[PDB]
Amino acid sequence: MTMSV
Amino acid sequence: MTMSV
Amino acid sequence: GAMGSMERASLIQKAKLAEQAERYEDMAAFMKGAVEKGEELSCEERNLLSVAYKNVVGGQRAAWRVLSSIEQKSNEGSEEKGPEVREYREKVETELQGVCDTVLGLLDSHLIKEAGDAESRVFYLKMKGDYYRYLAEVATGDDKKRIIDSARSAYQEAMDISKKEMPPTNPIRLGLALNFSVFHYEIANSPEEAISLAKTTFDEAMADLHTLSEDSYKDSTLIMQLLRDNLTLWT
Amino acid sequence: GAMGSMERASLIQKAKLAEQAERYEDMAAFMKGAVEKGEELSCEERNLLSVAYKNVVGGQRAAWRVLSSIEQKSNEGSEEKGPEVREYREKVETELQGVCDTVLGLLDSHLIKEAGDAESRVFYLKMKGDYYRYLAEVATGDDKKRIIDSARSAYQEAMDISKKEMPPTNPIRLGLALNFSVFHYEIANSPEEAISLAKTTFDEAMADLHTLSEDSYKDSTLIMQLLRDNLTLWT
Ligand SMILES: C=CC(C)(C)OC[C@H]1O[C@H](O[C@@H]2C3=C([C@H](C)COC(C)=O)C[C@H](O)[C@]3(C)/C=C3/[C@@H](COC)CC[C@H]3[C@@H](C)[C@H]2O)[C@H](O)[C@@H](OC(C)=O)[C@@H]1O
Ligand SMILES: C=CC(C)(C)OC[C@H]1O[C@H](O[C@@H]2C3=C([C@H](C)COC(C)=O)C[C@H](O)[C@]3(C)/C=C3/[C@@H](COC)CC[C@H]3[C@@H](C)[C@H]2O)[C@H](O)[C@@H](OC(C)=O)[C@@H]1O
Ligand SMILES: [Cl-]
Ligand SMILES: [Cl-]
Ligand SMILES: [Mg+2]
Ligand SMILES: [Mg+2]
Ligand SMILES: [Mg+2]
Ligand SMILES: [Mg+2]
Repeated sequence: MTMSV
Repeated sequence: MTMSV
Repeated sequence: GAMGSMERASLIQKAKLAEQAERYEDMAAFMKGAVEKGEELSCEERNLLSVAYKNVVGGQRAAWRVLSSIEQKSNEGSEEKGPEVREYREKVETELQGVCDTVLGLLDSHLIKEAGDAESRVFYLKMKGDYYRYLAEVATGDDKKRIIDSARSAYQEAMDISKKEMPPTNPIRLGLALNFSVFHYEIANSPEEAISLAKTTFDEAMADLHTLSEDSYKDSTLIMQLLRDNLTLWT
Repeated sequence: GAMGSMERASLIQKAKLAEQAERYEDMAAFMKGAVEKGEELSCEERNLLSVAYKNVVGGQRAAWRVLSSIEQKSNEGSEEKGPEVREYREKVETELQGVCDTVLGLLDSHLIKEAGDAESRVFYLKMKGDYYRYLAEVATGDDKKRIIDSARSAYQEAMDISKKEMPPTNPIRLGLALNFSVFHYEIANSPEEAISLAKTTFDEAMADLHTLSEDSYKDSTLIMQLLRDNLTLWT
């Protein structure tokens, strides 16, 4: 899973 | 936790 | 209604899409549209209806409980923060009550009246008990006792039917009994009744498992585990 | 707006209540009302705004992805099921786009223009990049390339500011860089740029941890871990 914030 | 359905 | 122009089959199809996407508010709107076509729901369609509103109202209840706890603490050495907590709790509460009213209206127009097979009739009466129970959970005025009795009356009619018409391991019969026991424990101030009902329900289903096909009753086993969980918490 | 009659302080208070109750749609409405009072947001208030819409649009995106996957499969030996999947995907998509438009409008009226301190200016430009990125994720027509460039342009201005005005371990600077690297990887077809940015960002923050007080940078550490996670997935 590519994560962002 | 009291459970219902 | 906004779903009046959509085909019944398309509403059912889109309710299943909404379920896969966990868009339960949409799911509930599609199934409300489907009910309002005026035809009875099949076994699978009843499940879509109940799951949708169960999840919508489930989130509202959880949020109402958070807010009501904050409100309670604010009325204990607690600083006066003004009207905002009560206002926002009332906002969530009024929305919850509107969903319960919508569900109860659908059951009254015309799911319950037109249901002849025991499974569907018990199913819809269970739902009626549930959504009156949710109204009771937040009721504090003159109507509380009336709302409680409306839930009892619905649950009791469902119970009488399920014992005459359904086997003890029927999942709808089991789930009705689970929720009626929850009603007794949390709403009607009757923990001993709740415990007796959960125990006889669990015991009578255990004694009937021998009649059932393997892998055909996963839902009944789940509910029997919920009965066992409640009994462990209550005793 | 429907929040025009409510005091600014009450909107902020109710946004924090909605956060505790995980009612993010309400939280977003309260913070939109607060912005529209016309005063700048404090550091804590900016966080309430971003968290609210991040969660609203986050759910819409997840649901859009479920539906678009079902739609893609339907266009592979797949039976024609009619227009319902496209219709429902478009419904969710249009609602998503409306939330992104609302956020972008707020930033344009008038959060970005009135922000002078670097932290707030980078914060709002990051948000602008994010919500143009979400529009890009669903764009398929003539405007896709324009939407992509609007996100890039916003992220790039934020980046230029953050490198001139903020230390390498600043959480907003780190989170901007994380999301710009995600933009490069998932939107702009530039995985090598994404990887280079995540690596230099992580490395330069590591080298600056020695200047920081213990327990004062838990958010920076979390983001550095997200940079490390992406790099592990990408390499
Ligand atoms: C939303 C519909 C989907 C997810 C497709 O189906 C929900 C479920 O629908 C059926 O299960 C029902 C059902 C539940 C089962 C206990 C779940 O079973 C398992 C193993 O997951 C939970 C659901 O809410 C639902 C529809 C609710 C009721 C409840 C409604 O009262 C008005 C009474 C008891 C229970 C009955 C109706 C269950 O039969 C099925 O028998 C379940 O399939 C299996 C393997 O048991 C399926 O998960
Ligand atoms: C919704 C508000 C609440 C829950 C009260 O605060 C959210 C969080 O707000 C701050 O953290 C911010 C923040 C995030 C942190 C990385 C979370 O940190 C931890 C350890 O939980 C996630 C949030 O979404 C938020 C507000 C978002 C941004 C992001 C916004 O871009 C426009 C850029 C990076 C990040 C910055 C702003 C973080 O500083 C705080 O520094 C966090 O506190 C700690 C212990 O780190 C707190 O959890
Ligand atoms: Cl309110
Ligand atoms: Cl639709
Ligand atoms: Mg027709
Ligand atoms: Mg009230
Ligand atoms: Mg004022
Ligand atoms: Mg579209």
